[PDB]
Amino acid sequence: LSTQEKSYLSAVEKGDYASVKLALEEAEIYFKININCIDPLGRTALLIAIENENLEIIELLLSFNVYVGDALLHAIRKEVVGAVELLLNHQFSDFTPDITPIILAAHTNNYEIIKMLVQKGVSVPQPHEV
Amino acid sequence: ENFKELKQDISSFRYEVIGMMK
Amino acid sequence: LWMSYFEEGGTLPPPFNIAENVRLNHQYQEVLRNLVKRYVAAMIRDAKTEEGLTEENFKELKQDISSFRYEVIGMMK
Repeated sequence: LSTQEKSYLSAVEKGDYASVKLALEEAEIYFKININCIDPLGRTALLIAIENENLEIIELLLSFNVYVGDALLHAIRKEVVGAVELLLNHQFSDFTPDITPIILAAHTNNYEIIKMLVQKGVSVPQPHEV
Repeated sequence: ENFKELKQDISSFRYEVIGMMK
Repeated sequence: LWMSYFEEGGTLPPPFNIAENVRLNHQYQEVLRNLVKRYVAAMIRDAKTEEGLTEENFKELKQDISSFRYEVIGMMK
């Protein structure tokens, strides 16, 4: 924050690339801000890039090892294929503790994610009949 | 969402062109 | 109707009729904070980004394109 993270968030959301990168490896050495602040509405810069589906920023952020959190879940909800395409290979949240990637993936019929996660291999739990 | 994505893509193309102009 | 019965008030058919809360406030406030956070994040934000388009969006898109045109033309020469 401190009118230091505000520029970072604005650059990320507006679509800039060079400025965002420069901010990354500047704050990486001056230890001035945290890369993973959530100012406005609990929105990590990663989430901001996710919801604008801007692939370049997301793939750049994966380089700097910024904390991921349950961003995979947000991408799944948003139905963006490239985001989960990248994320797949390598406190209190707003998602119920029950939900796993496959459950939410099935909650929205979108062939691609179901096929991908089946390729990786999962196993949805089964209930006990009554 | 479509509004956001269109406007953001245009803005990114603007920034790239301006950066590579000079 | 149900809540009419939950107390030890009647408990008989008519024939046979004759600190303590600072800690509670402490935890209750945390619960309230969690609920209001979840609500603000999950409805007044998340459901706003689900509304149909209007003529404002047309204006803004076309104007932004025009501005980018003017800037590029100005910096070409």
